[PDB]
Amino acid sequence: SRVFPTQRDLMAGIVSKHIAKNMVPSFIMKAHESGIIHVHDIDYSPALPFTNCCLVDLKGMLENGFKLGNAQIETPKSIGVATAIMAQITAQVASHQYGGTTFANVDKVLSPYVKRTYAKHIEDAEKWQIADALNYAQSKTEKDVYDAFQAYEYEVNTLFSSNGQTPFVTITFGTGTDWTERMIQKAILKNRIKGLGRDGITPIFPKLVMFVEEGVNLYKDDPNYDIKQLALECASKRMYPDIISAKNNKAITGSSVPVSPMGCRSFLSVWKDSTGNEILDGRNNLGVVTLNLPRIALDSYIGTQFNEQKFVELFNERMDLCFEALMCRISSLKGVKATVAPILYQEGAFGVRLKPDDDIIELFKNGRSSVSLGYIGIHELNILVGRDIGREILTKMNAHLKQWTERTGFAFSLYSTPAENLCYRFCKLDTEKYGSVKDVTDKGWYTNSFHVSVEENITPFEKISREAPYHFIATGGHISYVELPDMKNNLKGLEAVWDYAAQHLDYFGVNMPVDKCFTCGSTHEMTPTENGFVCSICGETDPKKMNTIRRTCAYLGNPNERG
Amino acid sequence: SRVFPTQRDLMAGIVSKHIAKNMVPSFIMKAHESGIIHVHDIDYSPALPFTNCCLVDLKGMLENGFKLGNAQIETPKSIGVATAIMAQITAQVASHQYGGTTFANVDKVLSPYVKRTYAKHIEDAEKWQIADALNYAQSKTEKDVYDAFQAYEYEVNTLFSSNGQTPFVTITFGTGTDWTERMIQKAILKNRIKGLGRDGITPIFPKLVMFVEEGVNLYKDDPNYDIKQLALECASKRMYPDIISAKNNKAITGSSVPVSPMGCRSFLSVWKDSTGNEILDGRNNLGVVTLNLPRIALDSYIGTQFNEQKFVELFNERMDLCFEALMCRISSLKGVKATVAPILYQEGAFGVRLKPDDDIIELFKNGRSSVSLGYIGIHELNILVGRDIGREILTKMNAHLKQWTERTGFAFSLYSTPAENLCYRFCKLDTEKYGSVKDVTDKGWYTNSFHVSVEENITPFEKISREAPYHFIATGGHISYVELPDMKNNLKGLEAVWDYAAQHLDYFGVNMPVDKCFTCGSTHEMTPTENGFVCSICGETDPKKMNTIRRTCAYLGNPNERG
Ligand SMILES: Nc1ncnc2c1ncn2[C@H]1C[C@H](O)[C@@H](COP(=O)(O)OP(=O)(O)OP(=O)(O)O)O1
Ligand SMILES: Nc1ncnc2c1ncn2[C@H]1C[C@H](O)[C@@H](COP(=O)(O)OP(=O)(O)OP(=O)(O)O)O1
Ligand SMILES: [Fe+2]
Ligand SMILES: [Fe+2]
Ligand SMILES: [Mg+2]
Ligand SMILES: [Mg+2]
Repeated sequence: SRVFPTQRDLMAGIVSKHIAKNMVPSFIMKAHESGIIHVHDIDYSPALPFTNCCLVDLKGMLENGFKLGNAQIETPKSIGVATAIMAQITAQVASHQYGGTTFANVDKVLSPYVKRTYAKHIEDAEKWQIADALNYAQSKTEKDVYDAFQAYEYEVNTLFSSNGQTPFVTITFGTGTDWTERMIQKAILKNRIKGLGRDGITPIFPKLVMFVEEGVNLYKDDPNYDIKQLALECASKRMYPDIISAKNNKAITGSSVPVSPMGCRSFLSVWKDSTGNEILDGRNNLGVVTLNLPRIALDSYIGTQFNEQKFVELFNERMDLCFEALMCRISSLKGVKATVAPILYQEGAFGVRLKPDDDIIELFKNGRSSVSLGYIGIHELNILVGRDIGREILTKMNAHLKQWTERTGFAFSLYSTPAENLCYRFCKLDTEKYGSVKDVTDKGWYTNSFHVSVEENITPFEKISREAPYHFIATGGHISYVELPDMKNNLKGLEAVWDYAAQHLDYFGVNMPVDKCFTCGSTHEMTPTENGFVCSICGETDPKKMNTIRRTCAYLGNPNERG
Repeated sequence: SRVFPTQRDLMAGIVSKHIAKNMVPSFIMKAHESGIIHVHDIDYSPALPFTNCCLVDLKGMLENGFKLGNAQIETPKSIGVATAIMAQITAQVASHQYGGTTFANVDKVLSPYVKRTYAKHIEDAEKWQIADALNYAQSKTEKDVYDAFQAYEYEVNTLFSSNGQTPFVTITFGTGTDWTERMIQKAILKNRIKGLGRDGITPIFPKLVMFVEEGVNLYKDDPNYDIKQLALECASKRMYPDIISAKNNKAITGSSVPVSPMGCRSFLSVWKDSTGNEILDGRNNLGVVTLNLPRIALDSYIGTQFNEQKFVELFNERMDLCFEALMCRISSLKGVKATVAPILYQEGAFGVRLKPDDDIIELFKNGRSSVSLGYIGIHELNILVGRDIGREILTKMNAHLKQWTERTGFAFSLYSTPAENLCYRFCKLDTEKYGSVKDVTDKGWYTNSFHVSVEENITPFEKISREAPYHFIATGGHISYVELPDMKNNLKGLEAVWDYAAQHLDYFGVNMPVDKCFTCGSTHEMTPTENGFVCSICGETDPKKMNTIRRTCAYLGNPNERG
């Protein structure tokens, strides 16, 4: 935060909010200022025409050529070089949009390049007359690939985005059986288990999402079932990888192939080009405006009594407000040329190649890009109205969303905002007006989207069952977590929730304690002190002598830096 | 320029100049505003405590460990990984200072890591029972190293600094004979000749400076004389590498080892630590304030007549002004903690490891860091005063500089400002007051530092001879160029100027036409049109179908983007 690149970003942030204050209609800013809604990234958009997140079309760029910076890159002739260009792209893309960036199916996209490192090695055992032909190659290739993903793993943690930060990047895999594809998968997983750096700590990025599917990943007999096992190990030691149910995913998205989340959890919906092809990679999201659901209910109290009709009034009113807010920023996009971000619009990233002087707004119309109507705190809302209305209000929302899509041509969808930050702001702005409302603003924060309350006491299986239906309503983005104790040696139980989840819902992640004592090397849950974590079996307390990760909200982090 | 990262940098720039307007004493800003002096980087410093340029202590970082971003890196066990960490460091450092960044003697620093790629390969020909032991290794290692520097070459052109730009980076080599050291040298050189990207164009960065020295690089019998030959080829095809006379360099700097330039041409002077060791790597420069020499003379005209005494008055007056300006920004550095730029002050970069809460100002005191008093236009000055006073005014300047050093403890030195940009601004600000003064402001720009006028008509040998003495007066930074026609096949003549130069001066570069037609593949000087370059032997004119580089001022660039 005192670091230079950050100071600089901050400057551009202050200037941006200032310009926003002037571009955004007074009534929308007012609502944002007071917590009715929340216009995300007001420190980037609409001051400059940034977009949000995306699925980089890596196959397109690496396949054909592309210019990156000053280099007109050619197709990689080796695996290591591809995961380099990828780490470089990760950085450039992170610097031309204010949202997460995702490389979907690296196992399948990067496969060709393993097949080249192999070719190269076979032609080498054959040049130097080596005993084992097919055996040299295997080995060398297995290594080249581990190193290649160890490079990526590190480069994502050493390369900075223009705002002076590590790229928020997501890598997905799992639907590949070819030997090269399987090789990348174990490559990614072994590296993560290994840990980042000298002390093999749990990296916070890149996120790892593995698709699990019947006949590939989840049954004792399926081909990559061994991979599932390494995956369970990995997750029990570093949280990631999260898993996505290929079955429910396809069903919910409408795509014939599993849809990877752009960033944390923004899902695209199936879309086709002029020639009728389902396009996934290269597509993106235009932004997010989150609706403070609790605040709708609170604002519609008469005295200390909830008034149902008042709710129906403000709801419809705030629904329109949100549409006006989203449409505001989308319009700011008119006139903007491709000159604004070459790797996105001119070279491969967004899946097309626009001329410099082309408008960028057309590339997003008619459903290619998605737009987010975010919500939060279904729990506190229920408490305020007196009954679970979650499944249904979210549904009254898709209804509006559908009308919007039809009137504007933009593909709007229900997004369950991660709100690592918003969970506090809204509560705080609401507390400012309503004081400490029991069970609502009292705890200090709101529960994520449709998640069960933490303070509730259910069974992992019961929790996923209570949430699963939402994975089908809030299609724009969604995820479910369940808390388990150390599972390092109980992978069967861990695999039991994964299995149950992969059946009933879509995007799933299980977060359990992942700690490491540097002095004593204890992979056991440190016990919390009124002053941090303490090593049970070595008494270690100095924070610098340990790595303590916990996914308290959306990302992982050391909970000893917050209070 | 419409590109996002740049828009953002711009915002932070406007905010920074604004804050400077408030921090910098009115009289200094006034002088800057009017062209008497020129406070460089007012868009970074003093708004934030940035520093200028430096020699990264890569040996220190790679040797011991170091944290970069989130990764606690360990010593490279392979050559490719070292030139990766280097490309990553290049980026991080470029993002914590507003000046060039240099990696001195990559041949010697990176040597160990070639010796490891070799070890690894020998142990492999020995594991797979390969025919040629020492021969497999050689080959594999020779390749690993070419690839390693081809990665660096590219990564410097694809990685961005926080301001949305390719790092201004300099790589030096040449004083190494070990086989590994020689290997890096040819590695660097072959890659450059190869060209950047699909169309093998002349990269603009990283700059290449090779030290040439008797008994190593420049005589038919010396060991790396073959390298000199590849070097001459390289330079004739891509401008770089520039050369530095190890003999005169040591002499001028006082260092026992050739001193590499921080950035374009900022030379350090020999300095020692508490234990009496000459330290080079890790040292840096605090900044630059350039004095408009011509403007001193013009301002000291009485009517249309130059008045000598008036000159002596303003000169002494402006000399003090410059000192007050430099001291201004240096003071802004008091209080600043190491938390401001970890890779520089906490991890290896600046050669020491400060605690977070340590002040950074102490690290620069008592001569470790240099400070720049820049000057420009010795030619126009001569014309205004009526006689060459260059060698001597620069000398009256070192005198002041020496007093400053003694009063402040900071190591001030005469810097011959590159002024790729300033060469026009000063002239323009002066023209604003004196109209079009014959031979001075009339041409539109001022001649760099002590360089002979372009419009003059001398012999390469005569030009270097007229400049050489300045390489010994303006010790803070200096360089000489000479213009030659295509030399692609005349390396002996090219080597003749290099040889003559390496004898009489210090930092040398020869710029000749380096063009390439993409449609016809003609490495011949395109002939200039009132509308760009035209291919002689293929008539090609479309700019996109060619790469036309020319070092018109300090950097190389396509002269078809300016007018
Ligand atoms: N491509 C990379 N970019 C940045 N840091 C890297 C990269 N690859 C590895 N590192 C980090 C991790 C460790 O601190 C150290 C490892 O170097 P190195 O041992 O060469 O890696 P490696 O695992 O590919 O090789 P090996 O298996 O030979 O040890 O550098
Ligand atoms: N480390 C790197 N980072 C970014 N781009 C790179 C890197 N290495 C090479 N490139 C670019 C240059 C070309 O457009 C293309 C070359 O890929 P590749 O052919 O694998 O390089 P190479 O020269 O190391 O291998 P080879 O000798 O096998 O061709 O990618
Ligand atoms: Fe411990
Ligand atoms: Fe041509
Ligand atoms: Mg190649
Ligand atoms: Mg290693």
